[PDB]
Amino acid sequence: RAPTSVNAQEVHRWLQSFNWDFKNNRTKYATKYKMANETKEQFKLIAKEYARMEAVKDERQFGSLQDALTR
Amino acid sequence: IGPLWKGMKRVFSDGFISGDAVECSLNLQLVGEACFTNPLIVAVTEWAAANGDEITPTVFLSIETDELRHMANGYQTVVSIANDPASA
Amino acid sequence: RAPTSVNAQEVHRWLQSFNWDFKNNRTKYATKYKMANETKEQFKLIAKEYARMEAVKDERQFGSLQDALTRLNAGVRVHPKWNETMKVVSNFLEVGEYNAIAATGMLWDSAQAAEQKNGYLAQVLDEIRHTHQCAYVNYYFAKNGQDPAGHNDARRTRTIGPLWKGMKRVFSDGFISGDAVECSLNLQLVGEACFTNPLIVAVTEWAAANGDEITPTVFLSIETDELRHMANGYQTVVSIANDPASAKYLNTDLNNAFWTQQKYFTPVLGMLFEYGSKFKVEPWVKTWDRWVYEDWGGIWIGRLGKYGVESPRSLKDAKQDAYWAHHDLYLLAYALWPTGFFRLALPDQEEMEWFEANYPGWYDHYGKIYEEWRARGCEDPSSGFIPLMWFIENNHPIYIDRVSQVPFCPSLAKGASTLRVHEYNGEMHTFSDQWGERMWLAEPERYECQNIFEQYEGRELSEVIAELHGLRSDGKTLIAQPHVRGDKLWTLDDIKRLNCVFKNPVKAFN
Amino acid sequence: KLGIHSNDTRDAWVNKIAQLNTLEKAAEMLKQFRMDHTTPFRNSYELDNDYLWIEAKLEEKVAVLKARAFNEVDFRHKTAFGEDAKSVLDGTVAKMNAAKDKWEAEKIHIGFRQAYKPPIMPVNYFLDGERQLGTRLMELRNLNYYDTPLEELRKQRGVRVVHLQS
Amino acid sequence: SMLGERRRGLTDPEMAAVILKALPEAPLDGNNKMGYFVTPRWKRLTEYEALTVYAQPNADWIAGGLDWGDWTQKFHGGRPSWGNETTELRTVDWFKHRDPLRRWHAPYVKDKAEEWRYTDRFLQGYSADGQIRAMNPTWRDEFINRYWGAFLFNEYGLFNAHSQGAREALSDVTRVSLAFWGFDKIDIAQMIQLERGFLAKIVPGFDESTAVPKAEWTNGEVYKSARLAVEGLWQEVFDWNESAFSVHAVYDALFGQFVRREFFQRLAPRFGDNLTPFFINQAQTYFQIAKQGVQDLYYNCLGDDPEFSDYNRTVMRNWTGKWLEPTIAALRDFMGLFAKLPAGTTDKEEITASLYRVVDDWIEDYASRIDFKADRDQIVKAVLAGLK
Amino acid sequence: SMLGERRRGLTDPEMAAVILKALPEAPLDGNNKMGYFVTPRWKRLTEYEALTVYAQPNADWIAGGLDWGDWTQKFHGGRPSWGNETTELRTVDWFKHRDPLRRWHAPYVKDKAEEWRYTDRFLQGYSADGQIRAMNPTWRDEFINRYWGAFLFNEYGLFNAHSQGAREALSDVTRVSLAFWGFDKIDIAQMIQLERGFLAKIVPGFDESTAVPKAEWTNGEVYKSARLAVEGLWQEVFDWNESAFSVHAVYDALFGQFVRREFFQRLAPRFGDNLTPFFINQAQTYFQIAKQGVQDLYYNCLGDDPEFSDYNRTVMRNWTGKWLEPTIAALRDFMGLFAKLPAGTTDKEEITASLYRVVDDWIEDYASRIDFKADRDQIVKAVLAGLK
Ligand SMILES: [Ca+2]
Ligand SMILES: [Ca+2]
Ligand SMILES: [Ca+2]
Ligand SMILES: [Fe+3]
Ligand SMILES: [Fe+3]
Ligand SMILES: [Fe+3]
Repeated sequence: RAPTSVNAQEVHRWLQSFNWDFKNNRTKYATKYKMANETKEQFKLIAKEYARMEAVKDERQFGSLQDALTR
Repeated sequence: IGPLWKGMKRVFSDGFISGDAVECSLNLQLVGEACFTNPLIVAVTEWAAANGDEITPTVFLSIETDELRHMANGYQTVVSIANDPASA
Repeated sequence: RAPTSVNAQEVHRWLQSFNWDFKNNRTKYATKYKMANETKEQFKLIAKEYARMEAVKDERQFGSLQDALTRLNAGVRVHPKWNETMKVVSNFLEVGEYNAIAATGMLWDSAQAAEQKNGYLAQVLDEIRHTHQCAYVNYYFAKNGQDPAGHNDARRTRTIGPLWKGMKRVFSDGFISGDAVECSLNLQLVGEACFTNPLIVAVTEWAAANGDEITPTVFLSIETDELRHMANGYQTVVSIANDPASAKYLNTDLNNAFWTQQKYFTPVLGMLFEYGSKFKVEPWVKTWDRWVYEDWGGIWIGRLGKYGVESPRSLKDAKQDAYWAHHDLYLLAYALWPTGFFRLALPDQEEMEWFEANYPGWYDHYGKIYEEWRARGCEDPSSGFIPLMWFIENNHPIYIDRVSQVPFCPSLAKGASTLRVHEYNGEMHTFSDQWGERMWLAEPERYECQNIFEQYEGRELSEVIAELHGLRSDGKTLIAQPHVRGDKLWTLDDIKRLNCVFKNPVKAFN
Repeated sequence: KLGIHSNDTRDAWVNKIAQLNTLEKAAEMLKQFRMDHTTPFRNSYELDNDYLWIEAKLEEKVAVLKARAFNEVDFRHKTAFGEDAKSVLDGTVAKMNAAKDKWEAEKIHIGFRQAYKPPIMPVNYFLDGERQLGTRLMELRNLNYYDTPLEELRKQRGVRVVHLQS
Repeated sequence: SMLGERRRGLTDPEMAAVILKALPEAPLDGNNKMGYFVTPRWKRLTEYEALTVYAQPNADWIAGGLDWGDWTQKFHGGRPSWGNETTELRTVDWFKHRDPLRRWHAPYVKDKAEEWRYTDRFLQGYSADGQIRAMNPTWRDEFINRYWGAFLFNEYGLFNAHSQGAREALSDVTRVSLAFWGFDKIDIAQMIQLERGFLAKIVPGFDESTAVPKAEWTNGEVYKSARLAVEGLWQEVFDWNESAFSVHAVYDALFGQFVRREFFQRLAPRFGDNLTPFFINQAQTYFQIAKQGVQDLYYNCLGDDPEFSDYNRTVMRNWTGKWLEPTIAALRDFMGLFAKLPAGTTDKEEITASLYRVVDDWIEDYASRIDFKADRDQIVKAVLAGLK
Repeated sequence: SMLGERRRGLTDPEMAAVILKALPEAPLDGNNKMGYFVTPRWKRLTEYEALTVYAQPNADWIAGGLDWGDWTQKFHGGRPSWGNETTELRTVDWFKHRDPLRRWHAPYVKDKAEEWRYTDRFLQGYSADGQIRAMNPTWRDEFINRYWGAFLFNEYGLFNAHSQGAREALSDVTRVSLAFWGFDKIDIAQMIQLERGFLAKIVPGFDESTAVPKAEWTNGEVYKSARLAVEGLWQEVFDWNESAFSVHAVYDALFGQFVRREFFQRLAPRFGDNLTPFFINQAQTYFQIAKQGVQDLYYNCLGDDPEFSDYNRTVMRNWTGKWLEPTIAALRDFMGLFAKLPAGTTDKEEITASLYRVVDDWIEDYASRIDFKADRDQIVKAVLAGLK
């Protein structure tokens, strides 16, 4: 019964399998190129961890602005 | 009212969304962001500090922290089409 | 299905009913008072909402410190003298904040009304917050400032010096040792309402004036919590006002609390302000009169007049002794500079003018002495001179008040000079005033604090400093210094060569 | 070897304490120590700079021995000397409530601490006593606290006035 | 004015120039780490440790203190501001404890504030989604309003049991942990009332008054022995460690865990109640957070003390035996609540299995740590006698 | 160096002196309120509006625009960067929309960040408290891993349906709301996976791979019509408003609200599962959040447009009927899932009560708004016919 959890990476691990193939599963915009459907992204983020890392930046920023800088 | 605004819209509005998605990607991430915005944001904070502005550095430096990821998207856009014969 | 929720006041409405009756539902602490079972509180908070409002303040505070202030190099661009003052101001206040935690835990135990208990509880949490905030100032200045020594280890290096002992009297033991009501007076009715609330603000002023924007950021945040604590102290008097014992003991406990706090802060605060700064904000004398007399001693205390509360009977003597007290004390702190955890400086020419201007007769007494010490080479390591030596050569013994722990030199002081020496059951005791003397005579067992001369008797100065880690990271240079310049810092060897051996000044009496 | 935190005096007592191997011996030594070195009524001030620390080391030994000697019930309810803690508490409180003045009162409270401070008496009973005894002591002491002049108070306390300056 | 009258030394040209002129070429010491002398529990000194350890000005005569000499002002009679006499436990250093969650004030209120806002969002989405429709009326008006309601007084009493420790704890790290353990208890009691108040808003006729839950607690049978135990832990215990240890390592670990997890959390869902489980999730997270701290203080630091390990275990075993009886009695009276449920809700086997889960977790997380010889079937059999 | 080499105009004596000397005695305009020309939706202008309204550089030829002229660069062919041609709906002003929660980026990530951290503490408490013990082995290994997991692809599909709107939205306020509706959807999909990953850590044999749950979604019978409906709303709709309206005010309001609430949430507890409900609470809090926005845009703004009220309602009534059928079909195929539930779990009476709750709510929140007279009985019966 040791405290346990799951991080963004452990979830993003299966993100690529989220999309499934079918009929009109294609871009709606004119283009001359074809982007590989197996392309990967460098940062393994999920909506919740993304929010957290940005909220932390916001804290500092708005904190400096509303407090010290205004003083 | 002014003429300088028109050109801004051309590079940072219409140049970002009107045309082949890949061309828009190049205008935005490959050139705009990688070549201009990334360095620009930092330069602005430098000129700002020299002129007494500590507000802009506080905000713009935080914006800067996010650019690394956008650089990747642009870089990944070219990698995504590098195999399609249309690329060359 | 209209989106709805519940707020703090909606839950607090029933908080008073949380407590129930049972035989042993009573305070575990000794007291002469009975707090009313139906006493209520001023603010309707619950744990969750308390946390939220404090968390909001923390974000602005830490955001300012970690971001803009750091980019501005605010930890460095402060006057050397003020960097030293904050080592003392922040660490000493830290202990007051810390003891206030235990103090309010004890008041919470005393209160029988759920609402009054809750008011105290919110303070217990606030005092933990304040301890951690004061700690952060030292932590920040140690990390980013011009001299980390003292900022980085005050919790152990403060034990070397005499100024620390008195601090524990008013802001440590005075807050938790005695009748819960007596403690509430020392902490809230007098401690905060009279000195802390105005002091915290005053500190941010002197700080800003000397280039310090770190302290204003943290202390202004601390200040936002004081209102609630003021109400706790006020509600303390209300809860015990309708009790027969109140009319019999309240004023006595208040007068003692008042003298206790004033005896230490009157000279120490004024000293840190005027002598621990470059740019002056206001003369301590006028700052004091406004705080102690006008604001507190008249307006704030007058309101509680309908509860039997009267103006302290020692108030008049406190005033007569205030004017010169801080000036008298700096002479001693500087003379004993090797026992500190901070760097001190002689008043500069511009400062002496300011002092003479605001305190006529300052030059003829203190000014000349400082000029003499400079000539003797008090700032230079190779001089082999420490101001203490001057007190010896001129037969000016320095005593320690057995009750307040405040050092005093009766033969030299311009303010009070009434030394009282008693012998009781094989021990000698030295007092500086008639109020503390009564305290000891009436309650001998409450005041047995050994002073630095008693503990250090027969010890060579450098040995005490070395044993108590009063050295910088090089293991040779002293933390304390007699000047605030960057070069020619005294080493332990410079002190050892002085071959200064402590002696208990009271042993001369037969 | 003379120091603040470590010195020959403290070393000598550590050795003395290491030789107290039975509860009764150790408990008696602790009580004797408190009579000789604590409170303003101590028999002497010779160990003023080290008694607080020495007393705690002595307490440590008495505690460890008591826990090994007493069964669970006695550890909770009896003093190191085998007295019923509740009886001692009620008895001392009774005397306190019968005290005629603040002078008799301070003797009772101070004496109680010297003789029964943990690990002699279980902490629950001792602090319950602190609560009750301290209340009465304060009530007697704070009544007309300023009426007696210093000249006369010095005489009541029984101090020897060595030097007076005005 | 736009610029104001107060000149600041950081930005004022003249003042800043004076300040910069007096500055040294470089820092007067390269050791820029506050608390560098503190022995780190983990790889490197933490912000938690630096800001907390040694804040308490103890002298060396209180194990681990760095100061010297007596206190400046003591209680009438002579009792010290803080002293060894306030607890039976002994140690080589009262400053060894470390909250495994490293909670100092800032992180503590940050997390609780997040939970407060999450809670507000939850209730708004719960009421807007009309989930109250699927909740069984009897369970809502009887078991949640009266019995879950009465339990608030249990948590409130445990909160108060911490008041003396707040005043007497012998070190900063222990004071802060104890304070947070206690504050989380009052929070839970207030969340129980918060739920009742929320129900009074979205359910016509639901009375949020505490009169009923309070009458149940003060005069009912189901919580009679629980109340007697709580009254004791709170007001008959003067030893700050006996209090904290007995509350968390005996009473709340057995009685509290049973009520919150094996009764309300286990049965609430069966009556269409997804509301109470939300608040119980919080209480359980708080319980598990406190457990880490309690284990570190009593087992890691005291029960395993290199000098007083044997002594401290003897004392804690004593306390466990002392408080296990009143705790069993509390669980025994609580068994009476099962007869109030609608037939078919649960049965003797489920109740027994749930009791064994609580007893087994207790033996593992607490009893075994001090070699207390607990007999699980004997404990369960004593409790089951309360089933009507 | 201690001072650094870079001089700052705010603190450098020389530079600051020059700056101070150039400042005016007072502000050159007393109107220090940014966005003062924006029409407040409430009493006073909010930070949300000031920072968002009119950020989009539309010219006056796009209802509401403040700029003039054509775009500077268009698509090959002449298609404008943004134009009235990307959606059937018309309005007097595309900037009228106002998110009732007034969410701009800052408040949005703050709330979600708190939930992320709350979630982490929850799982750490859940595990340490061993609450998994009361979890029915069948339910978790078959209904969560396969059917709950497969639903993630449903949310993931609705998420992607927002991509075109992210590009075509005709105003800032609508673009921000849209982006948040879709972002919350991907969050839900990722939370389904997270729960499965959590189970894998506390349940020895549990496999977190999406292999199983994916095969089901792709080649299954329960969600067959679901997937087909999703693929349509996403890759067959080229109108950003039809996509947002149909997805939120039709398909997810019916099928989604039933699958999430009336099935997994309504039954998870019955099998000793408080884990899945924890996350569904989020999906539902998120659903209720997006709903307030969807209502303000399509009803309060477009539906009640001073000039296109009738026209728009006609377009939405049309869209409703268009997707109401594919949705009802998605539900039918979902009915066949109950047959896989252990006999006795639920009867056709409940299944009917829940169905009506969803349909009724849908009518009170959406249908009645655009006057799309729908028959509750006919719908329920049409779906109920799926019960295999
Ligand atoms: Ca003599
Ligand atoms: Ca009974
Ligand atoms: Ca059965
Ligand atoms: Fe970018
Ligand atoms: Fe404070
Ligand atoms: Fe305060």
